[PDB]
Amino acid sequence: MCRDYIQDGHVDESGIFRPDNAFYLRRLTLKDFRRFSLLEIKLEEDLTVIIGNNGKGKAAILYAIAKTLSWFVANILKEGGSGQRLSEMTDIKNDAEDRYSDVSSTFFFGKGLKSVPIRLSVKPAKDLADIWRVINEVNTINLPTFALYNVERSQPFNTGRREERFDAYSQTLGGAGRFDHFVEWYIYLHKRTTESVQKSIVEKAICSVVPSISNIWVEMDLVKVTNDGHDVTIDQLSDGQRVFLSLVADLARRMVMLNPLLENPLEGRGIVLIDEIELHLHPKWQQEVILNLRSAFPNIQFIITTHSPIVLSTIEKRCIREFEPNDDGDQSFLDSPDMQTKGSENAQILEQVMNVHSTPPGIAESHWLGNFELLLLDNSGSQVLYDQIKAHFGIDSIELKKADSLIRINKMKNKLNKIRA
Amino acid sequence: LLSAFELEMCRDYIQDGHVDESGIFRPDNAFYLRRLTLKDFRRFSLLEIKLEEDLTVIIGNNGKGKAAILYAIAKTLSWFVANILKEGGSGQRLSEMTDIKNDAEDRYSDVSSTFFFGKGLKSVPIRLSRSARRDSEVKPAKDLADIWRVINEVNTINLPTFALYNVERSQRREERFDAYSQTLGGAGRFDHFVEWYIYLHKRTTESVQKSIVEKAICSVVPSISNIWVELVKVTNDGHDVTIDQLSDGQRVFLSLVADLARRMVMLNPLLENPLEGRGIVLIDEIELHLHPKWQQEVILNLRSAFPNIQFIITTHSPIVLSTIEKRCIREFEPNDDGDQSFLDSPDMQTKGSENAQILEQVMNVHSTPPGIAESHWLGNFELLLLDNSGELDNHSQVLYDQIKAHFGIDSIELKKADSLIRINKMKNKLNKIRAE
Amino acid sequence: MRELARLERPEILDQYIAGQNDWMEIDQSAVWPKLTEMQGGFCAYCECRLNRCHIEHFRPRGKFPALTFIWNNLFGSCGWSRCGIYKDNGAGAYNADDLIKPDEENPDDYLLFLTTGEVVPAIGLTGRALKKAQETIRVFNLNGDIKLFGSRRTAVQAIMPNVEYLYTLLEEFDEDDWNEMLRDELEKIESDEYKTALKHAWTFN
Ligand SMILES: Nc1ncnc2c1ncn2[C@@H]1O[C@H](COP(=O)(O)OP(=O)(O)OP(=O)(O)O)[C@@H](O)[C@H]1O
Ligand SMILES: [Zn+2]
Repeated sequence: MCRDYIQDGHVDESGIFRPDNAFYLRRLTLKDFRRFSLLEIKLEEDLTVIIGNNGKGKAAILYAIAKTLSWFVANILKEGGSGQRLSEMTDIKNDAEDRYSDVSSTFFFGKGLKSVPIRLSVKPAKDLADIWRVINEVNTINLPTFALYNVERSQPFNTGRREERFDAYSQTLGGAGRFDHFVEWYIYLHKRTTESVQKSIVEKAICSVVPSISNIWVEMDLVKVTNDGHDVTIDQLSDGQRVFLSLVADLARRMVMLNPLLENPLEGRGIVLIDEIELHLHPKWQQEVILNLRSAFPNIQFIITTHSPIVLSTIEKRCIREFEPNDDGDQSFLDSPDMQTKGSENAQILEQVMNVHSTPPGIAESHWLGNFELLLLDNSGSQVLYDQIKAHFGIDSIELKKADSLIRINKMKNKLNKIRA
Repeated sequence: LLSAFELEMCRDYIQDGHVDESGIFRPDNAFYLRRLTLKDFRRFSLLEIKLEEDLTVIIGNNGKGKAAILYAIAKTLSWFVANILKEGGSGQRLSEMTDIKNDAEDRYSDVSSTFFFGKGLKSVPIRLSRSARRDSEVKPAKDLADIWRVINEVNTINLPTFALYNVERSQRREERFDAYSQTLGGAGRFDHFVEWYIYLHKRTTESVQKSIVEKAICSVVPSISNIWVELVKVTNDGHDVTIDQLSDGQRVFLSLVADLARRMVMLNPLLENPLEGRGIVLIDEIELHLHPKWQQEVILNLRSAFPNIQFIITTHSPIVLSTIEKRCIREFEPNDDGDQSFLDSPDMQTKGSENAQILEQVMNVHSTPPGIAESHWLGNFELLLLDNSGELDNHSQVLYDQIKAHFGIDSIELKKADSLIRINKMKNKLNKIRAE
Repeated sequence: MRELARLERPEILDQYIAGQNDWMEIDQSAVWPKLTEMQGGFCAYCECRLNRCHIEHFRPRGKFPALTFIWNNLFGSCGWSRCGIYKDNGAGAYNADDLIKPDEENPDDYLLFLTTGEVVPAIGLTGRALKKAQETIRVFNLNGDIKLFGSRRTAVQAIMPNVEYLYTLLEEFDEDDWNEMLRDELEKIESDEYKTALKHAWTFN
């Protein structure tokens, strides 16, 4: 029946379950939205990253998918439930003539449902969400997981809240995970301790994804963690540690509640948005965050946003959507950059993917290696140049190691010229 | 000063100063924190930090106390503002539950500090404390704050500024003493700034109070070309935008700059250029939501606007460090037991250095992701190339093709690979020549 | 490391005998000049410029008390997460025999330096030789340290245009003065940090 179209799948040789009718956002169009007159994005099935100078455009995007997914969420929850919508919250482009704004998005739900076009402010998303509701009522199915993690998840530390799978979707698109809800659910599972496998799966997710936390458990009621080899409390954790903990734990809780029938609930289909993946993260964790997420979140279409090149060093260039500088909202289509970023040098990423130098041009320290090179090649290899190399240099600093090599090459080229003559 | 307070008395001590040739006012008796000491506090058994009077950057891995320091400083600073506002303000206490090291047989903690206040008060010792009986030696802090309050009451003086801009920065308003309203709360009262600005325009001296903060926005925040109000409107990215429509992080940086400008311009009415007032400002994650193009400008512009304010800053951005002198960085050891008693500057000069250098020598992270198997290809290609006398081989050719396909024909890695091939083959030809 | 000639022992060591004398009974300034003449101011294990000077007992004092005052057991190490400090409190379960002692064994016979800043055992090593080079890499942390790798890599890449251009001029002259140029280049690297890696870059083999 229609249920088999949703429930069937196949496992990879890696052990990852793959839904054959994979659900992901395929194409997205914004008309007169925020700053875009008309803009088209094609999304990757696995992972997509938007980069750019100002946070406004990238947020906008993620805000648009969140509000679009809200209709799916509401119609999954309540019959004909009206989801979040624009309805004119000054989201109209500030000088648009149409005074109208459409978020045109085309979801793909496998071979059969090749196109599900939704636009906000026809809403046929109910036509699929009615299937997601009526099925999972007659017989349970692994519902699609949705989430948005905005800046608001850095918050300082009314429902049944528990044993109901629809405690998810409660405030998932609000921009901040319900970390308190996760703590409550954890406390109740620990009190009762299937609940055990849910708890163990969540704990494994925290331990694997988050570097610092090696173990987590509950004591008399209060939750303890083994952070940096020390047993401290949740509120004792740092802001960065707590933010990463809240994001991972909230997503894991929602997804284990939404996908009860999976052998591994961690790999259910869904769409997850992350506005600042590098929020309060040391570069050492930035080099590992996406690998850890993707290894723990296989099938999820991550549409994330970052300003950190260390993150981009771990992403193929096909997954970047790059807002070229000097990009007025009239740009029709975002596209990948030329340089392959995965595994490349950090300085090269700085120079060619974000168009800023490896050295800050704001300060010189009253000398500059480029000036020394220019003078040396002008003179072909000497008091002013030696004065330049005596500025702070004369030390092991790379600034001297390159200068001496260029002096050697200039003198050697002069000797070659002398012999040739 | 204390003897004079018991006895122009104590007013010229706080008010005297001079102007540099650069135009920046310098107080003769500068106020800043010199030495900070913690005992049985959070992750620390004992730790002492020495601060500069111009800048201090605190860096390290996740955890490590970079915020703690700022929290302890703000808790210490709460006793200053409370007694500036009113006699016996009683300040704020340490958290009896969270601010004591969990493994400590003393079961009590102390936070010790010393505030230099000119050639008179070479040392103003303070010791906040809590117990799971332990008391606080806040008496000289009370004395200094009482001098400030009483002297201002008889004749107004430019009071010191204190602020803590924490993570919470992103989630009657007309009396100059309202500047201390939740000023250590972790987030600037941006709504209070909005109300203050609206009141200023409605009244529209107050005009220069408006223009000073406007200039602070225009100069420090890179995006904002101009600011005005009907609700507040901004010229953001070249076209008019509403205040609530500002970009994330753009708005956060805006809130920081505007709140600090308002607080400081209300606290220092007698300055010719108010921006040069005394104070201590704590910032956590200075790089928050900032693109690297703004990271390489934020500290330079921020300190150009507020010259003699003592900044204590936590950052995770190697781009930011490239604008900081070596003496100003304070780092933690990446492998420490928590009993590390001091912490000191780096060995390399970071001001003006390349990002790749700072990324590895200071912050101790590989310049390329070691977890990406594609980064190791040059090493394997080099090892294979020299495995047979340094000339090209079929396995080496396959690796060369993989590098060409993955990184690209114009990529730097392929240029390295082909130069390696050329040099090693030549070397082999030299070896063949020397063989005969 | 480099190849070093064990210098004549300083006479100051003869007044101390193992057991009844602690190491701190020796004036460190009375033994440092001989190590400086030995090493030219660079670390014995990683060839970095010595600024955080540290007299190092190649065989540890705690496990080898009898060799605490033996002259052939003293090296001037830097430092800490590398070299001697990693040797006594970072690594473990090692045998000092497997470590390359750079005063009586040629380091180039075991250790090979790439252009990429990494150090791997030399080509053709088998059995005890490869084990020797591997433990020398590990215990001294010759490449696992980020600081050391980064500095060595940035030093090696700094001279690569020179290595490229030196050999390009092979057919430009008769080989005698080209050999003179190569010798001159091999002379300068002796006064620079990580000279073994630079030699591996410049040398024929
Ligand atoms: N009372 C305490 N007893 C023991 N350990 C504590 C205590 N309070 C805090 N800690 C430890 O100190 C750290 C608290 O975070 P810390 O202030 O060091 O980080 P931070 O400065 O916020 O850094 P970031 O946000 O960059 O990770 C944790 O590692 C926690 O285990
Ligand atoms: Zn060394």
